[PDB]
Amino acid sequence: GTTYEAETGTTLTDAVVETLYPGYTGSGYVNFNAYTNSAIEWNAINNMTTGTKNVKFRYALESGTRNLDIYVNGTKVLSNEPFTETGSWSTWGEKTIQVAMNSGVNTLRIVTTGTEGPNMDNITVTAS
Ligand SMILES: [Ca+2]
Ligand SMILES: [Ca+2]
Repeated sequence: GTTYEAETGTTLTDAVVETLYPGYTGSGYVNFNAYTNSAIEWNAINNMTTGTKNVKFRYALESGTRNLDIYVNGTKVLSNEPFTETGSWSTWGEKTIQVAMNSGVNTLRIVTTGTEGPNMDNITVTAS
């Protein structure tokens, strides 16, 4: 698998890099600021093969469920995917989705749709 930090190699839309809550990997995590249309886009996810991939998000969410649209290569492939609470802003949980990606370089973008977002540490991409 390959781990891609949320805070580096990404384009942020109404979302900022923060370090307030400890336990993140790399240099920080991404805090989504807007309830709708905050986004993190990974511009350079690089895969060995075309097929189903496990994308495992490491994130924190004190309480409640926050839903995100998920796009792969500009196309929306998940609609309001639920991210459930970890219990505390310094409890970093994991959520794994299964999505199709191509071999070579891909984009992945996650977007708030009404419930804002979890604080997003990183993703790890492995072949399913
Ligand atoms: Ca936020
Ligand atoms: Ca991070």
